[PDB]
Amino acid sequence: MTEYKLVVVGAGGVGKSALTIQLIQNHFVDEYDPTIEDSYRKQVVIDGETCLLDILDTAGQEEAMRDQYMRTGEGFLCVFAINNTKSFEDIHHYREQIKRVKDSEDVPMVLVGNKCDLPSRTVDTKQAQDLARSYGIPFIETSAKTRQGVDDAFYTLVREIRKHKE
Amino acid sequence: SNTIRVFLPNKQRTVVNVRNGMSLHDCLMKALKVRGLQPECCAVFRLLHEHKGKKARLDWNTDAASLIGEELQVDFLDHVPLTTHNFARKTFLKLAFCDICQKFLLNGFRCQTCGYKFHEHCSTKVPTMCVDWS
Ligand SMILES: Nc1nc2c(ncn2[C@@H]2O[C@H](COP(=O)(O)OP(=O)(O)NP(=O)(O)O)[C@@H](O)[C@H]2O)c(=O)[nH]1
Ligand SMILES: [Cl-]
Ligand SMILES: [Cl-]
Ligand SMILES: [Cl-]
Ligand SMILES: [Mg+2]
Ligand SMILES: [Zn+2]
Ligand SMILES: [Zn+2]
Repeated sequence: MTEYKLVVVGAGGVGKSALTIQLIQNHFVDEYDPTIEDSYRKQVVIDGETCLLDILDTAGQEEAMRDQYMRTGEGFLCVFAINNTKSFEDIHHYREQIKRVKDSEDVPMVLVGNKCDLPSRTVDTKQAQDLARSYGIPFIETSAKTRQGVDDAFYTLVREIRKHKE
Repeated sequence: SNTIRVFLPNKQRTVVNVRNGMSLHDCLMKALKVRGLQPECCAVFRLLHEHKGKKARLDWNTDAASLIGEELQVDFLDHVPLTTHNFARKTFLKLAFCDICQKFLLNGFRCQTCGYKFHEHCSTKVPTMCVDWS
């Protein structure tokens, strides 16, 4: 079985843990428990092939510890909240860090806009589409509350890793 | 910080922030249940770093603050009926239903150990641990 090492990065409180736990446990965590370091393993069937997802859930508050897990990671979910423009612009800093430890502009990444269930939207789809177009990466709208696009976000990142491996 | 790095079953890990007074059980309940693990099926150990052994078992109700700075490991108890799934592609010629969504299942996937049958788009909802009491 092929193992894919996934890393979830983004500003504190954008829903990195809620998206991961919604994928692993199929439950929505509505409390704020700021992550320090959390790894998850789970079998998923993607395009007919079973594979093992090793997901590292990181800290948005950054508890230089990132570089180690950023070097060993195979794919990255750059997550922001559609009601938090600051986190949307913080995405640029996270891609700068990953590119600084990967030594390449061609890193498997997927821009994820979370919290789409909220009506207080401050980042529209065109903005994130343009940012994802600028980076050459896909963009996925998600909501860990409703599980909308949760599978789609992780499935897309795995497909990015498969095509990156040629 | 007042944190503890705890290695978890199936090559997983977490770092918990100890609140004064909490036991190891209190700090690790959420990390286990979110990963589909039951604390009743597990033991918590202190990783030993000398020649004597590899780890020493600890009582779940041990005060977590007394172990700040040590590396811990939670393992399955001996021979608990918990394992990982063994998925396989499977076309159901006869009418069948998905264990996750209860809809028709023509070309799905079935675990060869527990029998869980499901669509591809339902695999993430399959429980992480495979229960085998055969
Ligand atoms: N409405 C809504 N709330 C969400 C969504 N995702 C997360 N939240 C809420 O956002 C808060 C923080 O979520 P959490 O997953 O802890 O975020 P994080 O990005 O992992 N935080 P941290 O970096 O600190 O570890 C929680 O209250 C959670 O319920 C979503 O899609 N919709
Ligand atoms: Cl849900
Ligand atoms: Cl597993
Ligand atoms: Cl053991
Ligand atoms: Mg988190
Ligand atoms: Zn099974
Ligand atoms: Zn189904």
